[PDB]
Amino acid sequence: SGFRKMAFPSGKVEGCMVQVTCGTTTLNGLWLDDVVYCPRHVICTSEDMLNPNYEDLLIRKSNHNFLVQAGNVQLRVIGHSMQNCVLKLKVDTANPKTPKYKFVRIQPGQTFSVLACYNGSPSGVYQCAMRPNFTIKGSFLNGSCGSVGFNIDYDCVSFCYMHHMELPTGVHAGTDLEGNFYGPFVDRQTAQAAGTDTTITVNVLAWLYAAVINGDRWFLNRFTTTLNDFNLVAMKYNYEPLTQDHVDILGPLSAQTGIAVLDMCASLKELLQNGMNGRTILGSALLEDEFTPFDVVRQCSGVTFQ
Amino acid sequence: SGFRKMAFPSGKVEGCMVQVTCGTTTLNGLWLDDVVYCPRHVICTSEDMLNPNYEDLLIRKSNHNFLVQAGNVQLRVIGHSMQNCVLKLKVDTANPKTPKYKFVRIQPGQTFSVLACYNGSPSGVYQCAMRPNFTIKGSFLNGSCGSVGFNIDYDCVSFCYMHHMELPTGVHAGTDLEGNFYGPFVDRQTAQAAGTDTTITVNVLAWLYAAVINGDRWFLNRFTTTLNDFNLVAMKYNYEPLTQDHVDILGPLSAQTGIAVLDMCASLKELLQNGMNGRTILGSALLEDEFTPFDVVRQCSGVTFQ
Ligand SMILES: *C(=N)[C@H](C[C@@H]1CCNC1=O)NC(=O)[C@H](CC1CCCCC1)NC(=O)[C@@H](NC(=O)C(F)(F)F)[C@@H](C)OC(C)(C)C
Ligand SMILES: *C(=N)[C@H](C[C@@H]1CCNC1=O)NC(=O)[C@H](CC1CCCCC1)NC(=O)[C@@H](NC(=O)C(F)(F)F)[C@@H](C)OC(C)(C)C
Repeated sequence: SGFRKMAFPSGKVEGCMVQVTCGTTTLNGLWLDDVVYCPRHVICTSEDMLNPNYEDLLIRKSNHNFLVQAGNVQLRVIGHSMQNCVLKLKVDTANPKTPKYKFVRIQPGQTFSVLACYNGSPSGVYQCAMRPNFTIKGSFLNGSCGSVGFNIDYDCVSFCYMHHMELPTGVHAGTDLEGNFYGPFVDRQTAQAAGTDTTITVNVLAWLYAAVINGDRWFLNRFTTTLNDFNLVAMKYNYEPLTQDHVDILGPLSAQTGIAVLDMCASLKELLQNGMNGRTILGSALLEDEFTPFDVVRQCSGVTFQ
Repeated sequence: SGFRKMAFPSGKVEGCMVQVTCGTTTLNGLWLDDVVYCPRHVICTSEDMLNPNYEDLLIRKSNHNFLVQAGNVQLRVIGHSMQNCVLKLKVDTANPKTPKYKFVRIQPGQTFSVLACYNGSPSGVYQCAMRPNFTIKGSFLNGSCGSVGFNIDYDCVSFCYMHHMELPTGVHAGTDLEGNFYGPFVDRQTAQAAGTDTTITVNVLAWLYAAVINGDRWFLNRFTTTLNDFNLVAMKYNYEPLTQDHVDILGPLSAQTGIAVLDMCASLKELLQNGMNGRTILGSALLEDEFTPFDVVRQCSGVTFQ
């Protein structure tokens, strides 16, 4: 019993974190086999930030311009390449602590775990969602760039995020591990805003199922509703539409609790309409949307990793 | 910017987790040097749970009754000992992934990180506080016993918690790593309840400082109040008294924000009196108390580990 924003154990990822230094700019890199991934804006200078041309910036670099620490050990870069917005620095040493790993590009709504790092040294680990506006409500200070987000699946680290920038609204923007930004953001210091965010409806539903699994049951009703009619209420309250594919993902949870999916939809409808009346679901006074149906099942059933 | 329930990276602790099996009972153990710590109720049987006498239960065991997996590798117990409520199983192999480590017994109010484990395999990592009633609002399923809680301080893992049991109210009880329960709980399957909990006042204050550091500032006032008068309002709302020693710990934060400690006390007083008016502090619709002043400074300043 109990329900926490639970992050994957971060050991597999801690042993891949390294410092990368070009000129006056120090940020984090990720070390897999004999390659170090980091945000390409490490090659920028204080005056190269307004509209940087990374292609000319990078033709002008030689390998020894890249200082890479793995701890107190000094790695040697033997070649560099740019893939979208990430630097791939081929180094002479293969990381022996490389886990089995994949690069995945995740859909808005999925969650991942973030290992926040500074100078190649992990600081902390927390759980994030990729918001519908392809930003993340993260916790990131100066020098946090290059920290990654990831999921673990038995033994494989699916890296899904690298951190690049903080937006004026305080949310965060970055890329998959092939350097494509999530969302329409660019690695330029120009005006960019986050864009209207919505609530991840299917996750709110999965969290309400977690509640039923953990003993809260006050928010239910004998009402039901159609999918069409549910979406009409959702969009008013700035929720994402719920698809039939969402309903199907929420199947196992529906069946474990005996609450039909369109029934939990009627519960949420009433919750959005009437509020929580100053009660709390799972110790939360807000409808929580950063838990996927996978997450709920991982936590309320007890899935491990090797 | 941003503020998350941030757990310490758990790599150092993942490499200490092991499975421990006596008879029909499998639970987690912690492996430091050549010793495996686990809850002593692993030697219990289904009928030995009402008022177990662990001394007679343990004189009757021989070493080979203890099956210890470190992964797919099978450890050999060469001796056993009971220290309070924990088994110390001396094994023939020293754990090579033993970090520098301390056992500390923490005061209510401190927080730690929990690595939830099943069959010796870590499942997830989240951040807990030791509540004033010496329970923890954790997330724990069957077989989670032996999972530890811990803090990291540069390179040293200060283990502070082992998990033993879930209480009827769904909160969790366990011990320090020398086997003394936090609180008045015993490892017996008899009636025990959690006891009235209070809110960790100094932490609520430190979180409000985190808010000021991260841009929220709506909850302040030109009011001030005396310590005496603040405690009078606190105890009404079931908050802990705030001591002068609390005020001093909150010094660095006071000085980083220029909000006198007794001024943030006047802010909280008004917040407890008038509510939040359906606003949110740091994305939270509740006064959050599971962040120590240390935590806020770690996260809003960026402290790392090696
Ligand atoms: C990298 N380590 C760092 C991480 C930032 C710093 C504080 N919190 C973070 O998440 N990233 C940057 O500082 C980054 C610099 C880089 C320069 C070349 C172009 C690509 C980005 N920039 C930012 O995060 C800034 N934001 C923007 O410029 C944006 F366009 F609005 F996104 C950031 C410094 O600006 C404020 C002050 C946070 C609004
Ligand atoms: C150990 N792996 C396990 C972890 C529990 C199971 C589910 N969530 C957890 O945190 N611990 C126990 O099941 C433990 C068994 C042990 C037996 C000998 C005496 C010491 C404890 N017992 C409990 O957590 C039970 N609680 C109690 O008996 C208590 F006295 F109220 F604390 C638990 C199984 O009881 C309910 C059903 C959770 C109320």
